[PDB]
Order: sequence, then structure tokens, then C-alpha cells
Amino acid sequence: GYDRALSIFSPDGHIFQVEYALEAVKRGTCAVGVKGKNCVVLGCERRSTLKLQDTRITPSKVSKIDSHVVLSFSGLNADSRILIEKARVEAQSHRLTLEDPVTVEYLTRYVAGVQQRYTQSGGVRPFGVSTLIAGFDPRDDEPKLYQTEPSGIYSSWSAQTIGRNSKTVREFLEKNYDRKEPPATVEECVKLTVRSLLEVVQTGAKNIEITVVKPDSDIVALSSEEINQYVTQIEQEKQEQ
Amino acid sequence: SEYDRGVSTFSPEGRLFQVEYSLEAIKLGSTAIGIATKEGVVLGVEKRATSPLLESDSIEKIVEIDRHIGCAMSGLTADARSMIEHARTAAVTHNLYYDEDINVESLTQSVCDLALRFGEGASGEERLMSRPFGVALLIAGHDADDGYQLFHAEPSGTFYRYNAKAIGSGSEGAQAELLNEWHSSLTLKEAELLVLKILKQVMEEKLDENNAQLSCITKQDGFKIYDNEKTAELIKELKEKEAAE
Amino acid sequence: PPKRAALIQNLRDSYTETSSFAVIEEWAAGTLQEIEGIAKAAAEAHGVIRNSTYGRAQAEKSPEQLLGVLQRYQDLCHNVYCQAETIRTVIAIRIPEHKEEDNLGVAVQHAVLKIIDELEIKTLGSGEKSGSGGAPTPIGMYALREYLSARSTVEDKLLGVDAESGKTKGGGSQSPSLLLELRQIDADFMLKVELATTHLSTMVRAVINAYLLNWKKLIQPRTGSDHMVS
Amino acid sequence: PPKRAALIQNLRDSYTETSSFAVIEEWAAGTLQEIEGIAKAAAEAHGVIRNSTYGRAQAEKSPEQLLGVLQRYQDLCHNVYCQAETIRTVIAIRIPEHKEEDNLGVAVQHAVLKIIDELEIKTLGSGEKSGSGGAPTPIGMYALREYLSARSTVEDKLLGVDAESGKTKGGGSQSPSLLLELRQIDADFMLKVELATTHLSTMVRAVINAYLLNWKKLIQPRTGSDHMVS
Amino acid sequence: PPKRAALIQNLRDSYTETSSFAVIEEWAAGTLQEIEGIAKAAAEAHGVIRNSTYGRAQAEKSPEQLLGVLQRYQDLCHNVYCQAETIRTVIAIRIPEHKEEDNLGVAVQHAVLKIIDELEIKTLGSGEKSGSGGAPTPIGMYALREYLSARSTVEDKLLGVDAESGKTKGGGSQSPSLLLELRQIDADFMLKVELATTHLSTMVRAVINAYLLNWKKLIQPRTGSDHMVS
Amino acid sequence: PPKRAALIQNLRDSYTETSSFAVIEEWAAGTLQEIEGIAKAAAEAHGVIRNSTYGRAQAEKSPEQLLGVLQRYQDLCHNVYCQAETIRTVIAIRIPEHKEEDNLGVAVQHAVLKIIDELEIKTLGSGEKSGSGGAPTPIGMYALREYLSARSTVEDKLLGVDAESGKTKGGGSQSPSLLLELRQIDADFMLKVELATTHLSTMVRAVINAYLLNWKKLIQPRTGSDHMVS
Amino acid sequence: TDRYSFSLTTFSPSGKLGQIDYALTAVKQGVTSLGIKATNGVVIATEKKSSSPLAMSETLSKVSLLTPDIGAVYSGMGPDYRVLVDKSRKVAHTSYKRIYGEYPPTKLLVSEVAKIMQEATQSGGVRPFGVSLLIAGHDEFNGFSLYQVDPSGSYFPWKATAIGKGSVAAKTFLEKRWNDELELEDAIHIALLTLKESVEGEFNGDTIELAIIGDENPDLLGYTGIPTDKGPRFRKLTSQEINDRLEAL
Amino acid sequence: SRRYDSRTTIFSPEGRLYQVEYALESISHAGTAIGIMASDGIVLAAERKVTSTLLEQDTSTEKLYKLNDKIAVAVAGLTADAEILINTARIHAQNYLKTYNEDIPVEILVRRLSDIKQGYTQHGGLRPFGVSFIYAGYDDRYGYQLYTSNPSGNYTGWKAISVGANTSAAQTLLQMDYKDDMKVDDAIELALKTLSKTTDSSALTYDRLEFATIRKGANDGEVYQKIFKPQEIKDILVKTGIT
Repeated sequence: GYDRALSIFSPDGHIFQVEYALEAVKRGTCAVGVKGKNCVVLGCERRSTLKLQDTRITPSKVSKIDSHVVLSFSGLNADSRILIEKARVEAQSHRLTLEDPVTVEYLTRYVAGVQQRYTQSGGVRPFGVSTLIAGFDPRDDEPKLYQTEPSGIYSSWSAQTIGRNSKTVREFLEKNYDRKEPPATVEECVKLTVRSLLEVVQTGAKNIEITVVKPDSDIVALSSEEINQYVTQIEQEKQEQ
Repeated sequence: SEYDRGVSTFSPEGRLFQVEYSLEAIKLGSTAIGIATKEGVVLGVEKRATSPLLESDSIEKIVEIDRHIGCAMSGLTADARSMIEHARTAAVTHNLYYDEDINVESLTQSVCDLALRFGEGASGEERLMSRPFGVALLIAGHDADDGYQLFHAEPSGTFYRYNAKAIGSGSEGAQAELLNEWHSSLTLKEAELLVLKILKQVMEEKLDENNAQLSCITKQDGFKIYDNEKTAELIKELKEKEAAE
Repeated sequence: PPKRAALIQNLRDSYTETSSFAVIEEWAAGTLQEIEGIAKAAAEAHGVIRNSTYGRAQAEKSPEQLLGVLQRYQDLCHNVYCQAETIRTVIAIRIPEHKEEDNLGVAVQHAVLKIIDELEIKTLGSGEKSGSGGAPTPIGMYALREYLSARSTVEDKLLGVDAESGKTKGGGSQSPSLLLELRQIDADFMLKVELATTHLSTMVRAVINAYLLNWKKLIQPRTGSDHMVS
Repeated sequence: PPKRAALIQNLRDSYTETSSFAVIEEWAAGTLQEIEGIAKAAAEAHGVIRNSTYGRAQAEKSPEQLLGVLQRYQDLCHNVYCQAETIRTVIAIRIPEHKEEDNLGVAVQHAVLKIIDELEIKTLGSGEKSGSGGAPTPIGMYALREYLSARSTVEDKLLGVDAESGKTKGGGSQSPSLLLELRQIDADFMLKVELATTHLSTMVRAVINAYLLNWKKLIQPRTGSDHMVS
Repeated sequence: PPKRAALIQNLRDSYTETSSFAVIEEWAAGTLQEIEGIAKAAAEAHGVIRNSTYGRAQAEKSPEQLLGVLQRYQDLCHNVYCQAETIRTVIAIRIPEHKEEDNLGVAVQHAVLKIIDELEIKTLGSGEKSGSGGAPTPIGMYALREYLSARSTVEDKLLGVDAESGKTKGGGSQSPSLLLELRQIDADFMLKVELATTHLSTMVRAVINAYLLNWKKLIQPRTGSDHMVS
Repeated sequence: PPKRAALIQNLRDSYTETSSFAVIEEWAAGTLQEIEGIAKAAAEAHGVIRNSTYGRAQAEKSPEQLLGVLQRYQDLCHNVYCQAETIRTVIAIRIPEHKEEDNLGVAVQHAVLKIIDELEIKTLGSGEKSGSGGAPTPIGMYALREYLSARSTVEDKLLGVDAESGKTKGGGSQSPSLLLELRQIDADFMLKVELATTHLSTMVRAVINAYLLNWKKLIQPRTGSDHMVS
Repeated sequence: TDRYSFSLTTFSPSGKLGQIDYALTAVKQGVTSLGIKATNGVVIATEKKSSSPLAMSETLSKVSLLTPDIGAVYSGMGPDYRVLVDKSRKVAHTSYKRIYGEYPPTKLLVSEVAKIMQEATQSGGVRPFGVSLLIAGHDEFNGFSLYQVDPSGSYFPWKATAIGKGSVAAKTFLEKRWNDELELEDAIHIALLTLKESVEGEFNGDTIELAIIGDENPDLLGYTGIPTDKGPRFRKLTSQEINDRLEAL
Repeated sequence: SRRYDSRTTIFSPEGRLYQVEYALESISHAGTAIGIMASDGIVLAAERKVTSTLLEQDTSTEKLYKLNDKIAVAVAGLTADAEILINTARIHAQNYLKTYNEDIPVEILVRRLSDIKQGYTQHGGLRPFGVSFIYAGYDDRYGYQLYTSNPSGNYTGWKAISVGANTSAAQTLLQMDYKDDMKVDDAIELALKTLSKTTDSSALTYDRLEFATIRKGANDGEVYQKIFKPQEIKDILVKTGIT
């Protein structure tokens, strides 16, 4: 077989080791990014299955990279922590050498840069992470949303999802998200993000994290009640028809 | 069966299969087409997106190297970003040292002297990177010495100059057609409808100005990447001539 | 190649996954209870022969009750072997282009195909001309044929040969053992149906599990996805 | 070597890809329906024998309807085996120079050739002298021959046979089981045609798929392309 | 797939680990003592025949004591073979999705399954048609059948009687060795039961150990645990 | 699992190392001298037949001296095969949890087990239905059976029919060679006991050495010792 | 054989590094050696075996001085021990004496040595040491000590124990005749009667190499004038001192 | 045959890292250790695995260690692999103190360590740490905290956790009786009231234990960290359910 190393091409021009890394992203929990036209909203799910543990300092899956940029992932947990750190430092080094704080693409590019660097030489293993980077460039108002894969490629999207059962959530989004006219309200843009996870969450808002980011370094996480205030209003019109 | 696992292993008949497979990686990319005319050079590509939520321009399949040189790639994207980057630095540096523009082929040259850096072991010097790049390039440019030139870069390390060429999944049928169309006295507008026509042909999906990107370069304005409205009507204006004959 | 695409399409539309899944449901309920039925049908039929005394009278007729079981069995094997060929036809036509890579699914296909053929071999039975593995398989689905052929040979040594003139006779064999053997041939072929069906239960239950788990890979051996190349 | 080039050329012009593709189309429509036809032809023929009572009368004549099926079957096997040899001839003559490299296509050729031979083995059937795998293959295409030979041996035991002064009889037979066996030999060889054809459907449907997918590599095992050397 | 999940569930609920463990307990006590019993039952029966003189009288009847052993044996094999199929059914339905990784447990399953089949082969015995390994297996569970068939052939040569003149004399074929052979056929088939049972003890004791050790892996071939990914 | 631990415990207490070591001691002294005894017992018995002239008289009785040897031999094989099954039972129940590591001892177990089975095959002998290796094994432990069957067939040819020992109405064949063959059948089966026992000596001596060396590993296949982890 | 026992970097499915255990086998083979902790001393001993009497065994030590308060012995691959020793006597200066103006306590040397033992492991391209040592010494704040060090890098403290071929039982003997009180002379005794059964050769003064940690020897310095510099506690008994204690059993 | 478990640098077709999983498997071979959170303290309880009649154990330790003057950890797994970490874990802890002139926060220290363990999982020529850790400590940021980390490099915060042998059992029992506020002397209770049930030995003997706790209050405006002595144990052990 030819799937044994990163430095070998299969007869048909593939490199399976990198491909298999992706098969791990599917293992992790689901993440979903949805942008409006004055905001961007990220959503996740909580692996609430085996708990008798703490609560205070529980990861939110979503992390801030700079005052104006947040990042979310899916896949090998431990692997993810390093990318988040490396991107945080770079974000500060950019300000140190150019005054100006980073752009959402420059960050995405730097990250994917790393992910690709770990598929070059052998005696190295590709990060088993896939990530969604959202935010707003400095003194700019156009919402941005990018995604990166373990292979090293990055891309922008109007809305996108990764992780287990991302095929489903994606179908949904596709027939709902209007390219010509994005959610014009942070409230509805949330509503749309919530209702999408509400097809893989397995009931309860106790399994859903939502973070909202607007222009001017204005970011803010969501609470358990607020989140349920939507599970509520969407469980209405659900049987309402 | 046994000699295709080492990038530094000759098969009994003097062949380097890993390099060959490398190329086979490109066929998987979507088609890219280049046609040269005494008026300028044209570059067109099939975008091919998995979803309607992707942002098109997100897929940079055609890019600028410098004001007088552009190009379209096919194959592994991560591997492309690295060449595009080297190429751009190559151009700019030369500018700095000479206060002039790098000859298209001399640029193409440096791009190949880069792929030429594969191989791990240690028999003397040192060139860190295990295998061949999985991608090819269509470099369209122009310089005062040899005018509008069009090149094909292969991970093998060599390159040829073309009058018109196509790479990617469709380079099979596309290259045939181009063999029976191209002629030295083609106008720029003529080549545009030709690149546009051959894609539609050996492409697949209904050819819309979303899954097809088109660009060109000229002495006058350098590298410009045709906006959507232009390409859009260039498609209508195209698909029309098909009615009569 | 627009026509070549057609042929392959019609093929897979004739035998969809629904066709083979139906076969599994049948085996889940109907077909399994039937085997368990034929199991005790020949179980009590074997108990009867054990509590009987054989005389010349039983060599002058073939026990209709036994012919009822070996027949009811041959019938079941017939059905299974056909329902199997259905599942096999569903897979065989979905074996992808022969490659030297991406055969993770193909392996699953070949694996299940093998277990199915092992099932078809049991039902089809041994026969009388053999496969290097011998005849460790209980009794074929040609039990009826082999049975009558076995008993027939003994009914001739027993009921006899009598040529005439009225002054001398021939025989209606003496060996006391030859008479008991006619009794055993009825007892054994009834035991062979118990076992053959006990094992056939196991086999069927196995194939059901094996199918219900790998079915996704059986239909979709390869999942195209070129996200790297572009 | 301009003449040696000629011979090889004429060879491949006599058996082009069109020749073998035609064979696949035939199997797609005509040949498959025919097998499905012979399937039920012997299916109802087996139902008839199940609802009949055999007497000395049926041992004095060979059931022509059965001979009609076993014959119609032998005919189909004949054709297939020849249409297969056509496809094989198309490939065998396109096996490239023996090398130790670039055998990705060659592998495909050998692979398909193997599945085809597995098909030819089924149709050709078992026989009566045997390959290490035994005779797990239903019934050969010499069913007619084996059938008459099986029934014939039993028709000599039921009927008897004579010569003259003393008594016409001569050979010939109680055993109630020997009479039922004449009934089974007619029933079995009808079942053997059901199965043999059911499996033969599957096999044919498989080879069709296998061919339609790898055909490009079958004709062009190696694709010369020296872009590096110059 | 909520229904497909159901089928697989009901399957494993019908044959739990408790079902197979019960089988092992039975073999631990009951079934083993029984084999050791049948061991000496035919041991002393072999000693008797060794101290006897055979005459024409013993060719006119089948020794009921021996038929008592070969029968009591055939009964035990029957049971074991069924109790084994139980253990096999418990595993076969718990063989996971076919993968190319994480088969450490699967290996254990296949391993034990093999030792079990090796057991079933011994009990099922040799037969009269066979497997490439021959018949190195003592005597099948069809001893009764083979025995009567062996003795029967000799009771015809030895036996064929009539009366003449005042004092009495007799008229079967002569060979003094043919008479001793009737004596050996009774002695051998009694020895074959000693051995067959001695080895059958060993085999059973082995399977018990083999099961009691790997049972955890037999039920839980794979232990899901994604602690890294999240 | 406190009960599951019990079962496995009682098993290994029933068959300890002492049980198998006793078997080796017996083979060291008693059993070996006995084989060397049976060796010359048939050696001189073969010399006698070489210096004798056979007539019709020797076809009317079976040489009791020879039956004394083939019997004394069958007795020895019986014992050995049982004493072996003892040693095997001692190991089989001590085969550890199936792992993919630490099988250095397990290998030794399987190795010795194989040599033992090779021994059991010799003693059990060839038989009359055969294992792919044929019958290169001298003579089974069923010599008595095969012998009487061989001589018996010839005592019928030489020995006439209607009638009774003498000059008679009842003759036989004149073939001078058929008479010498009756002489050879007595000579050969005596030679087959010489060889069978010569080789059987070697085999036994081997197993003794093989056991006395690896016995530690046979009982303790794995030696737990976690000094690193803590 | 596994397919996991030929790589220091490899975990078997259960979780056992391999090459280590086989290394630990070369040790469970070496010549028998023991160590007993007293209340006012500690004794470490190991046997000697001659290739031939044509060789001078009195030019190859087996009980070594690391610090004038610590000595050590071994069982396993001869050659390793010889250098593992000189690397220990150095990592004893460069890592402590040269930073604190004094020699190191028992515990820390044993750990500075297990540290060098550790390296051999974590890293493909080298093999671990085929030796296991018993290190015995004493330092002011800890009283006397006894420690074992294996290729695995781990190390533990005993009261008494043995390593080598004849250890299963020797380690059984000791277990029986040990109690918190034994004065050093007792230990020196209990040792010989255990170094007794563990031999097939002889029992003279040469084929036995034993040393012990005890009281200070104000003679074994070489100078006198400085009050605190009192003397070395490590004493390797001479061929004579021995066989005398052998007569009185 | 052919398997994807030959090293750490290799993903199986399904994105599994076997080599790492096997290391995670080496833990179930270690002595049980427990950690229980409390409204006023944290308890660390372990059960020495290794054993023999002549094995010094009243002086030296094997499972409980002080990293910081306010942080403690329970070990489980490869002895040597444990020290290598423990030491660096101590150096890092002191650099924070030396730079910020403040004591290092618990999560930061646990994260730094998990981040090293992570790394030995991604680079060739390296073998992951066959260790697991139960961190118990206190900082002014989040009061008392209980954390756990495995060889894969992930960490997490429990209210009561167990690692080692029979984790299923130990874990289960706790999940049952743990009262969310439970005072300290009830946790030290529950410590044995769990370790007991999941042992083997005819009897749970003191010389086979290791306890330590972290308490603080208004009194010493700071934290007192105690590592029980063989004595206190043999005693508090009787006060419960041992003769």
C-alpha cells in the first residue's frame, strides 16, 4: 500500500496520510460559522456526556486571538491548543513590527501556514485540527469568515461547518442561507446559527455555545439562558408551521 | 511494482516513478488554459466549487506575480501557495538589484530551480524538502526581448514554452481541441471566446461566470483579472454564435 | 461512453440495497423460525425410529413421514441459496475500478462476499464429487437423492432375490446386522437434518450481523473527495 | 522487424474492443433474459414432478419435456463459453512486453482475465474427472450426458430385462425406494438447472460491470509519456 | 437506520454471554464425567470380546451390549455439537465492522472460533467422504452406521445355511481368518470409542480454558475511547 | 469473576506437572523396554515364516503366534496414545490469554504440542481413509483388523468353495503365486511391526528430551514482572 | 516474538516498552549479588567467577567507591558497569561537590546515576545498560541507605535484597533472617550464609568480593590537622578479613 | 496483518493514533490514586502497587509529590517518565515565581505540562509520556482546583477524580456518595471508603498508602500543605474501619 508516509505519492497522485488526518476532524464535535452583514457568529456543541467534573474553567471551544478575532475548531483537542497559542503570539508580533493589528486573512494565512509546515518533512505529523476564524479587520466593517484544514489550505465562506455530522448541518444551511441577502440582524443571525445545530445537538441548549463578534474589537460570549431563549422561540414555530 | 516508492530510486529502465505520480496529481486539479496572441496572452480556469456557500474568489487559481507576469496553477493548492510566494519574491528582488523587469523565462527559470530542491539523505550539499511539488504552472507574461510568452512548469524540473496549453482534469480533450484551433493571427477577443469555449466543452457544469475565471495580460496594462460582468457577457456573446454555425 | 454508463446504471437499479435488505429481514424472522421448525420436526422423527422394532415389513415400503422432512429441508435450502445469490448480485455489480490504492472498502466487499459463499456452500451441501475440504459439511440439499440411494441398496439385500421352479429358493438375507442397518439409515438421515439445521441457524445469524454492520461500505466502497487538489 | 510488427497488428485488428463490447451488450439484454427464462422453465418442470406418482410406466420412456430443458441449457452454456473466449482473445493479445515496472495496467488485465476464467469454469461445469476445488460447481454443460447416465442405471434395476424359455423377467425389483429414486433423479436435475442458472446470472452481471469499468486499461495497459527525458 | 439497529440488538439479546457460559459450566462438570463414563464403558466391553471364542452362533445376532455403547456415544457427540454451535452463535454475531485497524480483539474472536470448529470436526467425525486432512479423526458420530455396515458385509460371507444325514454338519464359506475378523470388528469399534473419547476429553478441557481466559475480548472486541479527539 | 477463576483453577489442579512427569518416567524405563521387546518378538516370528513351506494346511487356520504379536502391539499403542493425551491435557489448559506480545513461552508450548501430535499420529497409525501426507506411517494400531482382512481375502481364493477341506467337488485356484502370497502376508505384517516399533522408539526418546528441556516454559509461558511501571 | 520489542520508542498494545525488558534479562542472568542494611551500617556483596585461574582477578573490582561515604555493586553486563561507574564519580563532582563544597547524600547520587541510566532509554540509536546496581552509603541527615537501579532508569530503596541468577531464593533466605536491629557484624554474617547457597564454585577469599559502609576511618585519609575532615565510611574488606569470618559460621 | 500502530508519526485510515492510545493503556496498570475536591480543601489518596517483605517504604515516597508550595500531584504510570516531568514542572514553576514575583497559577502549570506531553506525540523519534496526573492546588484566581492529565496531552478539571487501576469501580463509587460541598474530613473518609472497596489484598494495610491534603482559611491567610506520615495514617486508618 501507499498510505504509509507523508512523503510518498500514490500512483494516482494522492497523499493519504494527510487525508487520514482529516478523518480525525470528523471525529471531534461540530462547529459552525455564520456571518451576517454587520456581524459574524460562531457556534459549537458541548461534549456533555460524561460529567461529574468541574464547570468553572470549562473550554468554550471558541478562543480570542486578538481583540478583534476569534477562532473555533474541531478535532484533536491537544493538537488544537498549540495552533491557538502560536496564532496568538503572531498576532502580537504583527503589531510590534507594523503598528497595525492583523487582518483576518493574514491570521488565517499564518495558521494554515503552520498546518502546512507540519506536512512537509517526515518525522512530523499533521495537526488533526480543522478551524474557523471569524472577525473584522482594523477600522473595517465587512464581516469575514475563513476555514482551515490540516492539509494547509484556507478558504472563505458565507457560512460553513466542520466536525461530525457536518454534512447534515451543511445541507440545512445551504437551503436556508441566502447568498443575495445575509441575516441583517445579530438576533436573527444567531437564530439561524442555533436552529442549525438543533439537528445534531440532541435536545437542550445545555449542549450549545454561541459567541458573537461585531466591528471595533467588540466581541462577546453568550450565556446559557440567552441561548435557551432561542431554543424556546424556535421550538414554537417548529410545531406551529 | 517495487521501484515506485523512492524519489531517489531509478527503475531498471531509468525511470523515477514518484516524480511521474507527482504529475498524476495535477490531473486532479480543474482545468487551466493559456493562449498566446500577438495582442497579449489569456488565462482561463474552471473554478469547480463543492458548495454554494463557498466564496469563489476564495479559490485563487489565477494570480499575479508582478505587473507584467501572471499565472494559473493546477494540482495541490498548499504546494502552489509556496511557489507563487517564491516566484513573487524572485521578481521583486531582481527588480531591486537591476532596476528593470525580470524576463518571463528567467522568472519561470527560478521557479523550476526551486522544485529542483527535493530529496533527503545527505550526499553533499543540502536541500530540505522530501518530495516533488504536486502542481504545474501556466505563466503568462511579457518582456521587451521576446514579447508575449506563455510557459508550462512541471515538478519534474523542466519547462517548455507554448503558443497555447491546458493543464488539469480535461487537459486530455482540451489539448486536442487547442491543437486544431490556435493560429498566430488570433486576436485577443478571439482567444477569449476560444479559451471560454474549450472549457465549456471539456468542462462539465453549465458554464456560468461563477465556475469559470478568466484573465489576461498586456504590454499596456499588465496583469488584469476579468471581473464577473465582463466574463459573464463574454459567455453569452459566446454561447450565441453556437446557434447558426 | 454515454451508453456504457447506461448499462452499468440499469444494472444497479435492478438490484438496489433495498433488494438485499429485504432478504435480511426475511432471514431475521420468517426463514429462521422455519429452520428452527425443521429442527424439531426431524428431532422427534429420530425419537420415533429409536423406539421401533424393524421387521421385513418395513423393507417393503418407504416411510412417508421421513420423506416429508428431507423434502421440507431441501425446500428451505433451495430458497436460501437463491436469496443469497440476490445479496451477492447486489455487491458484485458494485465492485469498483481495479486500483492499487483506496481499497479499504473493497476489502469489506470481498470479505462479506466470502462469508456469503461459505453459506451457499453449506446449503448447496456436499454432493458426491469433492472439494479439497472434503464433505465435513453435514448433508447437502440433495438429501432426498442420497437417502433413497442408500436405503435402496439395502432393500435389495433384504427383500431379495427369488428366482423360480417349485423344488429350491435364494434369500432374504440373513445377516441380523443388515436389518438393523436399515433402521439406522432412517435414524441417521434424521440426525443429519438436526445438525445441518442447527449449524445453518448460526451461519444465517452471522451473515445477518455481518451485513447490517458493513452495509454502508458494501454499497459505497470508495468515497470520492478531492479537497486538496484544485 | 517490419514484418513482426505486421503480424501483431493484424492480430489486434481481427479482435478489436468493438468485438468484445458487442459481447457485453448481448449479455446485457438478450443473454440475461434467456437465462432468467431457462430459470423458470425448469422451475415449473420441478413442480410437476413433485405432484406426480411414479409407476413402472414411467421407467419405459424418457420424459421428453426434461430433455427439452437440459438441452436448452446446454445450448446457452455453449454460446457463453464462446462469447467469453472472444473477450479473452481481445485481451490476451494486448498483454505488453514483460517488464518489472509499469504493470499497473497489466495487473488490471490479469485481474479481469481471472474473473472471466472463473465464469468459463462455471459454464464448462464440473465434468467427471476433477480439479482440486472439487465439483462445488452446480452442473456442467454436459447435464444431458450425466442425466441419461444416472437414469439409465436405475431403469435397468426397475424394469429387469429378459432372454427366452423360462421367464421374461431377468432382472428385477422390489425396493420401493428404488422407484422413488427414479422420481428424484428427474426432480433433482431440474433443481440443478434452477440453481446453476441463478448463479450464472450473478456471474454474468459481475463480468459486465468489471468490464465496463476497467476497459480503458484493458486495451491500453501502458501509456507512454516521456516528458522528463529529452 | 433505527430499525437496522433493532435487528442487531434482538440478535445479541437472544444469545448473551450467559448462554455460552452455561455451556462451559455444563462441560466443566456434567459433560466431562459422561465422557469419562463412556470411556470405561467400552473399555471393559473390549476386554470381554478379548476373552471370548467366536463361532457361527455369534454371526446370527448383533451384540446388544455394543450397540448400547456406540449409541450412548453418538448421543453425547450430538449434544456437544449443539452446545458448541451455541457458543459460536454467541461470537459470530459480535464480530465488528470490517476494518484494517483495531483488530486486536477481532483476532481473539477468530482464534477461539477456530479452536471451536476444530472441536466440532472431531465430534462430527470423519464420515465417508472427505477433507484434505483425511480421516485421522478417530470415529465419527455415525459409528453405529459404519459399524453395522462393516459387520453386515462379513455376516454374509460367513453366513448361508441348510440341513442333511443323522448327525449335524454346516455350509458357509471357509477362511478361518474371516471368522476372527468378525471378532476383531467388535473389538476395534470398541477401542475406537475409548480413544475418540480420551481425545475428546482433552479437546473439551482446552476449549474451556481458552474460553474462560479470552471471554472479555470475545464479547467486547473493540473498546471505544476517544480521549485525544474533541 | 471469582467463580470463573475457580473453574480454571480446578482444571489445572486435576492435571499438574507431576501428572505429565510421571508419564515421562514411565516412557524412560517401562514403556521403552516393552517396545524393544515387541521388536524382537516379531523379529524372530519373521525368521520362522522365512524357513517354512506353505501348503493348503496353513490356509485352514490362522497362526496364533502372530495374532499374539499384533495384539501385544495394538495394546502398547493404546497405552501410549492415552499417556500422550495426558501430557497434552497438561499443556492445553495452560495456554495464556491470546496476545500479540510476550509469546516467547507460548511458542514453546505450541512447538512441543506439535511434536506430541506427531507422535500420536504414528501410534494411531494410518487407517484406511487418508490424510494429505498419505500413509507413509508404517502400520496403524489397527494392524489386527487390516491383517485378518488381507489374509481373509486370500483364504477364499486359495481356498476353494462347495465343500470341505480335502479332494472334493469343491476346488480353488491353481496360481502357485497366490499360495506364496499367503506366506508373504504373514511375513510382511511381522516386518511392519519391527519397523513401526523401531521408529516408535526414536519418537518416544525424542519427546522425552523435548519435554525435560522446555518443561519450565511449558507450565510458566509468561513470567509477570512489572519493575518499570509503578 | 512481538513486533514491538525491537524499538525503545515503541509501546506494545498493552503499554510495555520492549527493548527494556530484554535488557533487564541480561541482568537477571548476571552473577548473584546482595545488600543488607543494618542499624549501624550497610553491607553490599557479589560473587566472583574465574574464566581460568591463569587470570589475575585482583585487577578488576566489582564493588566500587563512588564517594568516600558511598559504594556500589552490580549484576549483569560487566563492561557497562565499569564506565557507568566513572561517569557516576564525575556527575558527583560537576553536579554537587563543585556547587556545594561538599559530597552528595545517598539519595541524590543514586538519582543522578539513574539520570544517566534514563538517557540510554528515551532515544532510538542506543541501547540501555545491561546492568542493575545496588548502591549503598550514608549521609548525615539520612542515616544509612540501600538502593537498586535498573536499566529502566527507575530505582528503589530496600532493607535487604538480591539481584542475579540465584536471587529468587537468596531474596527468600534474607526475607526470613532480617530484623531492625542486626548490627553490622551480623549483616556481614547473614550475607555470607546467603552468598553461600548462591554458588557452585568455591568459598575462598578471592572469589568473594564484599565491602561495607560503617564507621569513619581516621587512618584512611592521608592527613591530619583539620577537625571536621574525619574519614571515609566505605570499606572494601580484604581477602583476609574474609575467610576468617567464614570459619566461624 | 499490516497495522498502523508502528509509531506516533502515523494516522490510521480513520485518524487514530494507536501508539498514543497504547500509552493511554499503560495507565490501567498503575496503583489507584484519587483526588477529591472539598469546600475547604483537597485530598490526594494513592495505593502503592509494588510490594515485597523487605522494601523500605517509611522514608521515601513513590506517588505523591510537591511541585509548588501550593500545588501537589498524584502520579500513575512509568516511574522514570514521571520524574523527568516532575522536575521540569518544578523549574517552570520557579521561573514564573522569579519573573512575576508571584506564585504560579495552577491551570497555567497543568497546561504547560500537558503542552509538553502533547509535543512528544507529534514529532518523530519521540515516545509519549506513559504517565497520568492528578493535580491538586490553590491560587488566588480560582480558589481550590482539581485537574487531571493523560499521555495524549489533554487535561481537565474534576470535582472528584480517580486514575489508575479499577478506575471504573473507584470512579463509580464516588459518582455516588460525593456530596457537592462535602467537608475535608469526609473526603479523607471517602478516600479510603473507595480505595478499600477497589483493592485486592486480604486487608488494606497502612504501609500501602499515601495521603496529602491542602487546607487554608482566615487563620493563616494562606495555604497549608500536608503530606501524611506513616504514623498519622496507621492511626486515622483505625479511627475508620480497620482493627
